Amino acid sequence: SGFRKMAFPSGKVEGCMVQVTCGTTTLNGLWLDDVVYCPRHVICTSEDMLNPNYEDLLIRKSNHNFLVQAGNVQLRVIGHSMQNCVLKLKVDTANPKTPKYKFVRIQPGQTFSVLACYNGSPSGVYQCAMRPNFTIKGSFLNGSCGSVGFNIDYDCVSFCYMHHMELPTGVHAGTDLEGNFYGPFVDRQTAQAAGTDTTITVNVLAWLYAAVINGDRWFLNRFTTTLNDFNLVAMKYNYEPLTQDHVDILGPLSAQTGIAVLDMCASLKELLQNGMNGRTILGSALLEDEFTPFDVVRQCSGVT
Amino acid sequence: SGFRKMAFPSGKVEGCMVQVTCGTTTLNGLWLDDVVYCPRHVICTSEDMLNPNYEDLLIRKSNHNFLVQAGNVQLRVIGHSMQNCVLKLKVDTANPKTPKYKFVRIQPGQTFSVLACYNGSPSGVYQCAMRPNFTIKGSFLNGSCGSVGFNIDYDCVSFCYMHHMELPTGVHAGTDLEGNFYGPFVDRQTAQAAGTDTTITVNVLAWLYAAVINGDRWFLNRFTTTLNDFNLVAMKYNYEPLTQDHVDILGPLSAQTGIAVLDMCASLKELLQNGMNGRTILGSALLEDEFTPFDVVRQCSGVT
Ligand SMILES: Cc1ccncc1NC(=O)C1(c2cccc(Cl)c2)CC1
Ligand SMILES: Cc1ccncc1NC(=O)C1(c2cccc(Cl)c2)CC1
Repeated sequence: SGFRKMAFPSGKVEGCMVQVTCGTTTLNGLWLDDVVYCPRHVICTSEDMLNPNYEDLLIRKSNHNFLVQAGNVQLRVIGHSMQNCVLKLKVDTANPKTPKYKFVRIQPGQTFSVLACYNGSPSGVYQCAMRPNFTIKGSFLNGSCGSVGFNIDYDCVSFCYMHHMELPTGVHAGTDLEGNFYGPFVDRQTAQAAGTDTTITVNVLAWLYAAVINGDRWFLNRFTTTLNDFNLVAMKYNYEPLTQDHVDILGPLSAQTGIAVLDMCASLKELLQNGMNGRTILGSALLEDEFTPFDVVRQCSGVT
Repeated sequence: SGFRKMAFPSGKVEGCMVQVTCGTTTLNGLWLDDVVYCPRHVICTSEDMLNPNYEDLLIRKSNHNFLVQAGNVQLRVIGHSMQNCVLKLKVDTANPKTPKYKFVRIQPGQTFSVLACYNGSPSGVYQCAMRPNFTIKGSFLNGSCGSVGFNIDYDCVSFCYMHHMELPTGVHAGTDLEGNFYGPFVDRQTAQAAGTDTTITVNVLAWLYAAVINGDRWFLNRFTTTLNDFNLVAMKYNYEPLTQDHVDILGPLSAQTGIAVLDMCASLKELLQNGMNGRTILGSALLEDEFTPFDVVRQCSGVT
């Protein structure tokens, strides 16, 4: 039936995007109820970004300095406050398009959709994973700050990410919706170390199960392994160590395919040690890790 | 800044999806104005699909046999007609969420977003290309028929695809919104030949320009080629022959990067003849062809 890097339908989030302008700077905001959320660096100029004192910069700002526009209508700002690295602008009107929502802080290795926006207008949607080093490999340009990451369960949107910064390496950093950065990052124009990244082992295994379900079975072999033997291979190839918690999460996929998790680990071990020999798996020439076991179950069952 | 396989924001299309049921069969429909569009095979049972006489099957059906539901509200069907492989159900209510739209028949090699749906409810969104052989490599299960492909320009949705069928090979076939199949396919449960597919050369080149813009430059070399010399390599590797029309379309990317199109062809020639030697380009270990030159310009400039 096929397998694609699928994002959630973005409609519920599109109806929340607004443009926030403070003096010279314009970025995106998320309008939920009567609050607009945006990166606090909207109050900076390029000269400030080198080492900003956000508290002092925000003191020079009043409610009337924040211009919030939803499509073409201007919102009236009646309160402003800084929570960690986000600003919360109280407006006099609740968003009539506010979906059922939650703010969640996702774990590294989990996936989410990003609705990239410019001037409060959506441009596109893509699926990605929060890397084990708390960076994301997105697609963002100047003006995209304030774009958010989310998951959708039934009718409830769980916002997990707000885009803030591009590291000098081209990878992306941002916060949860409480303004706490994922990783060691600070909202400052300084060179910042992103830790060593690893491949999300449980996600690669989940994707190997997706491949078997969709017919790509060439990599299945006559071997098995143990968690300890497999983890010696995972360490050499910079893969996250596999735990029984990971094996347990792969249980639904093992029950459906009839392939024991450690037998799939032995396929992955051989792929790590021998490569793909010029072959592909689900249209990829590398081991894909941005699909969780839940994503595989969801896509392979047709959950809406 | 990064480069991702980005889909259009699906909100405008989500508001058009409905569930259509005819007797035992349920699939998705697209509600635009007072017409609901869906695959005509909604009128078949499994016994009919082997060799259906759609004209005769549709004669046994009246307006009241088509159950159309938009979320939780029932639409009143007042007319029904078959146009090629699609049914058009006239309803007594115009969709209040109908966006500015057009029906377009896209060309092979062009890209579009798919909003996969089940029971009239969206599950996800992904970007894909209409293959040169008029198939699409999507992600669809039973119940996904009627899901549509589209492009968005400013505020206008151009619907180009309606999903109808999975070939025994696992690839997908469907129609334009006038119900004309792309390719030689017929809506019948018979083994059907999809032609030999080729790699979309102009899209690979566009993606190589996207890689240079985003820093991946290892593949650039000290060589050049000619259209005729390059096309001898394209034929051997099952790539579409490059024409001056393709070179002309790559003009904006050549002007921005300062790399002449034939110099980029020489990089592609060497990649075809030598492989990637275990290296990657924009996170891929293979040559990607599902990004048009327009897609690259759009993503790299931030068009909303
Ligand atoms: C230009 C760009 C591209 C992609 N994503 C984001 C950006 N923007 C940035 O990085 C900016 C910045 C600078 C330093 C630290 C922080 Cl928190 C933010 C706004 C200028
Ligand atoms: C089951 C499925 C999976 C993915 N995409 C689509 C489907 N559905 C089909 O192919 C069906 C069919 C059969 C033969 C010809 C035609 Cl036009 C349609 C409905 C049963």
